[PDB]
Amino acid sequence: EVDKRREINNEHPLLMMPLYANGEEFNQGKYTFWGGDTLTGKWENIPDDLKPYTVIQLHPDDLPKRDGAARDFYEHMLEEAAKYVNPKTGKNEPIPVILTVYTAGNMPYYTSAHWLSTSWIDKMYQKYPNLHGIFSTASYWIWANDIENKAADYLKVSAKNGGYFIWAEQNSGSAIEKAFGKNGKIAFQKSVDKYWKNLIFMFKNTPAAEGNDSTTESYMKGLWLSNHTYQWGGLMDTWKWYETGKWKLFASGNIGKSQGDRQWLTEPESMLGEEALGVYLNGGVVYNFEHPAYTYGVNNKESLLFSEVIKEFFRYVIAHPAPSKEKVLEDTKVFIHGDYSNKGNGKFFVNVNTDREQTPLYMTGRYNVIPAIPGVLKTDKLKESVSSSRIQIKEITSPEFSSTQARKEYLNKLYPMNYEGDIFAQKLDNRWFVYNYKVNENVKQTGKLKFNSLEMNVEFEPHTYGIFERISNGLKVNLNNFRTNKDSLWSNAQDANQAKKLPQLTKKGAIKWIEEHYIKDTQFGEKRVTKIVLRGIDKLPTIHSLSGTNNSYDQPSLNFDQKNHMVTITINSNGNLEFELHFLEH
Ligand SMILES: CC(=O)N[C@@H]1[C@@H](O)[C@H](O[C@@H]2O[C@H](CO)[C@H](O)[C@H](O[C@H]3O[C@H](CO)[C@H](O)[C@H](O)[C@H]3NC(C)=O)[C@H]2O[C@@H]2O[C@@H](C)[C@@H](O)[C@@H](O)[C@@H]2O)[C@@H](CO)O[C@H]1O
Repeated sequence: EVDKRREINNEHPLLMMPLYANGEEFNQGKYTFWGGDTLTGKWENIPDDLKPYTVIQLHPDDLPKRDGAARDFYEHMLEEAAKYVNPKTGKNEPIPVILTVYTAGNMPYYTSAHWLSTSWIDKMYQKYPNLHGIFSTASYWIWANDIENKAADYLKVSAKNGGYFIWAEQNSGSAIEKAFGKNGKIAFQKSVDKYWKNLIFMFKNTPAAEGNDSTTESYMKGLWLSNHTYQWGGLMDTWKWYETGKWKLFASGNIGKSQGDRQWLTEPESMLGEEALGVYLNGGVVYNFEHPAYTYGVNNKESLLFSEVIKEFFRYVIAHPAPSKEKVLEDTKVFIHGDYSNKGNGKFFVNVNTDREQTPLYMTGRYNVIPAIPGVLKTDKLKESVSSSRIQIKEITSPEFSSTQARKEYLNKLYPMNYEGDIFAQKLDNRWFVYNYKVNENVKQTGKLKFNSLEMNVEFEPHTYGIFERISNGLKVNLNNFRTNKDSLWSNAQDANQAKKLPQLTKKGAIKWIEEHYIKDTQFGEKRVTKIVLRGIDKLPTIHSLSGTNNSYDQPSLNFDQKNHMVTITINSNGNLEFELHFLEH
């Protein structure tokens, strides 16, 4: 083994920072990115505490589809990255980079990436110590003839150089199963046997109308636990709103895939944190997002979605490392072996732990994410682990998995009910993680959680998550319900028929909208109410270390009921929020 160029694990998670090449400007002789970020400017803006855990991911987007274009653009940017000087210290501090080398099956009618040879990749790895990895993304919809053969070469060239091959894919058309050899293309399967320690496999939740979120995430977790990948994670994509045909928040009717650039702006900001929790809580450590202009920012400035949700969530997973592989293994009661493509794909988990076919969220944390691997793989390395002796490994074709009812009856016997209420909640150590799982319906949810004898009841509106940690002196609270008002994008349309017919915002139009109406002059959402009730409390709790999104919260209200040893906490806010409550139990 060659020394790894960087660590990627629970203590060293990874936030990929995408920069998409502007092909139109490249034709004019300029080296720029859609949305106006610059490589140096973006890197500089990244908070210093995050720099060790973030990597610039270059993407060739609409560069000319012919030989030389992607090489030219990439070499220019690798040179900029390599030569970077920190203006504070005057020292050359090479910017870490990942190159997108494969996308859309590398078809010459789809991407300039077609003309990036494995030879050239090897050359860049050898020239640039700051090239930490290469990235393949979104070929599920165009599963090219030699995709597995090329993936094998990408993994091997990365291992040769101590870099990572990172592959983001969704299980549409059995993609994950095919990648590992379901249909007889076994080159990547064999490559993985040798080189898995240099592989990161991620979901890509874009094609949301096909409902493969839960099954793909289950595979990513299972591949990791079974040593088919070094780590895992997810690319969470606001374009899911477009794929599923949604429009104005909470509105009636479906507009189909008709208003792309309005649609990728509309997903509630806090809902990205809800999606990301599914990665974190299940031991994933790699995060990436689209659309980049909304999820990260423009013009070397952080979008509010980035500043108030993603940055804060990512800081949380650095401060509180995800459960280790050993820990997740010890917690796993059931491990599925087989092809979800043969068992309804995403439907497998509907009314088990998802509330509908088309969602990136879960309705219960009772089973967390049940890990799986495709039928083509073996569970040999899984069973060899010291930590896997108590797992029931089950074929997906087992009677226990034959129907929705059978799945719950089987799982319920192994995963006890550990909270009450129709809401998402999952517990790790002394922390309850809670969210409202409604996607596009304005419905409050309630749950009853316990820390031993201490009872905590919560009431959450949609697009609200909380993390509640029992500390020696009380409770630490992290709350995020940040959701700005996107109604202006859907102006002039009273119903779905009118919305579908709106003039296209366009890619350039949406970038402009971000600049003029999101980065500044933001239409903030209304403050909304969260209730927390604690029962089993000695005296009126005190509040400490209160902070959150500027101008986004009223002072929390505490109402202590002496006779009933309980407090009702009422919060009115729209943003991220943090505080401690100090109290003793009664
Ligand atoms: C031939 C064809 O139409 N192929 C489609 C894929 O490109 C789709 O992939 C992504 O889908 C999104 C819609 O759900 C969207 O089209 C996205 O590209 C757009 O957004 C990115 C940033 O998020 C860039 O700005 C692109 O320039 C822009 N393109 C357009 C036409 O508006 C697609 O993602 C990009 O392309 C894929 C191939 C990868 O390279 C990604 O990394 C890129 O971000 C796919 C969705 O399921 O559907 C296919 O039909």
